[PDB]
Amino acid sequence: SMSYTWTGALITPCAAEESKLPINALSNSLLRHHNMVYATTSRSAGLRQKKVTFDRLQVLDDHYRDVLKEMKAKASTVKAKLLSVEEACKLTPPHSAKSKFGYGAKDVRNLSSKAVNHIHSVWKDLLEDTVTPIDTTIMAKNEVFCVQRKPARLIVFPDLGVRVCEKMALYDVVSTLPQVVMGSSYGFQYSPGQRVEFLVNTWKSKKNPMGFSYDTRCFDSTVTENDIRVEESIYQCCDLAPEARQAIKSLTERLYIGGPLTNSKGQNCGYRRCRASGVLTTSCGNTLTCYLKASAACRAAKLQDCTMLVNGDDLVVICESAGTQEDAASLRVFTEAMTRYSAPPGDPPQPEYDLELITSCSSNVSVAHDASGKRVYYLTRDPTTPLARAAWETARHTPVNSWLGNIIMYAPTLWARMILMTHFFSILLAQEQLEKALDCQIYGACYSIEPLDLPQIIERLHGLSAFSLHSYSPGEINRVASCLRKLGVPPLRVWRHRARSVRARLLSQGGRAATCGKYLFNWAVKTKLKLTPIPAASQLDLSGWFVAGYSGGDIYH
Ligand SMILES: CC(C)CCn1nc(-c2cccs2)c(O)c(C2=Nc3ccc(NS(C)(=O)=O)cc3S(=O)(=O)C2)c1=O
Repeated sequence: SMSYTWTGALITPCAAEESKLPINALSNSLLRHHNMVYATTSRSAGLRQKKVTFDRLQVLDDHYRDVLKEMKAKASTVKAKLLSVEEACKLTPPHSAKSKFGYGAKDVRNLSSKAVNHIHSVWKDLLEDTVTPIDTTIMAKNEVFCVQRKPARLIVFPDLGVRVCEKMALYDVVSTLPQVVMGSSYGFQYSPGQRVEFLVNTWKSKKNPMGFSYDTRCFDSTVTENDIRVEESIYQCCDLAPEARQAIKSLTERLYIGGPLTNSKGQNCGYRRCRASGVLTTSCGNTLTCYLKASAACRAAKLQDCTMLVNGDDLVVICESAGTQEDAASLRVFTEAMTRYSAPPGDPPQPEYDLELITSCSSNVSVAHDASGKRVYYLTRDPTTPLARAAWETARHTPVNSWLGNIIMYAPTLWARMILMTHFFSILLAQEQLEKALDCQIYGACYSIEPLDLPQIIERLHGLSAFSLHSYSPGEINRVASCLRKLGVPPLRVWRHRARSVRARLLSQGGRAATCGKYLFNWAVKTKLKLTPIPAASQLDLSGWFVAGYSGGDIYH
């Protein structure tokens, strides 16, 4: 069937859109080439519509149904609970889009009677009606990149009340079931370092290792009614409250399977028969579906000891090599299977034999050295997009502070330490806004984070090593430095110089500022300080940062 049918009505915005990098007095200090940097808008929504709209066909064999039976058996060991309206309301982002029924996210958060009462009506409706399609808004995402122009991605989401209801029915399922079903293959269970460890450990268990990333062209659009019903049969495997079963069944039929699409103007834009990107089950659905199709495809392609690491639609396999051109033969059969399963590639998958050159989740393992000289593996990425977005955030205040999220996730990296930390802490200093908590997203979930906690956060996630990394890899150094020349970013010599200022200004304030100055910037000096554990690190509750993924899932921790 066709992933989308369109009526001709446009995908429209709520307000005016900037595609051109906003410029303030702080811009040139970071990036000179403003022409590179752009944001996607509703303007290109037609281009995307062209791309995401295709016919799907599926060829399900025994490998598929065999993998499915295993997955279901594991799933049948999960007991999951209903969240109450109260609990579900507290998982709603303060800034989450308001309801069509006369209330917003903050009404839902402090549990106002208008909000709670409607949500009950929605729930009652879900239990009693299992046929009537649920309305969705379709929108074009505004996202910031560097010239490589990508069209805007699309986002499809149900009304606020339905979203609270999703949490009640499924939050606990989508949080706990993926790890039970897929074990070590589930990626959102890992911090950046734990992901690096699982990869390296897994790479090191192959006699002759081969790995590849599989890029599915428009994953959401490949996902069929079958897949979406297949994944519900997995959900229903759990021990569930009877109202959870009904609600999960109703939500699958009325929402997840598909339904009518409506623009911000209230115009009928058509109909979706594929995965919605703005529902609770998106990340978990994509994860289960990708792991199902991919595990089966390795039985097809007859891959030797195939190990997977799945995060939604992002797939990486590591297996035994059958020789360089037998692998090339192996992957084409894999792709053939994946393609039969309704999941063809965007780019053909190339086999790698250098772990440090496998790109999965936009990232790759690299290597550097700690204080002792000891080789330490860490996760890194191409800083192009991070710095393009940091440029936008230099001039605009936005819902998601990508720089803060990037510093957290990529603290051990050259570019994050030298540029991201140096630029943004300087800005917080200048405004004396070091103490203001900032929203940022990790695995799709929203978090309020105070920048002064960064040292404590970084020690816990990465270890004291991250404050001491040096002698980075030559290909890593080359990539950063080349990205810099491309974006017109100052050379790392200037950043080293700026950082000495920032450190000094931070040390002078004392308190947590000195702590930030001490650990985050010890790299800046030649006469270096000896770094010891911080007391506060034990007191932070990070248990929940890397359990599950919730892209488009309206989650706030
Ligand atoms: C271990 C990690 C460092 C690897 C890179 N990384 N980084 C982040 C960051 C959060 C904040 C700054 S970077 C991050 O939020 C993600 C995420 N990756 C994917 C990938 C693939 C998907 N696929 S989907 C849309 O669910 O079908 C979803 C996500 S996410 O949950 O939105 C977050 C990520 O993969």
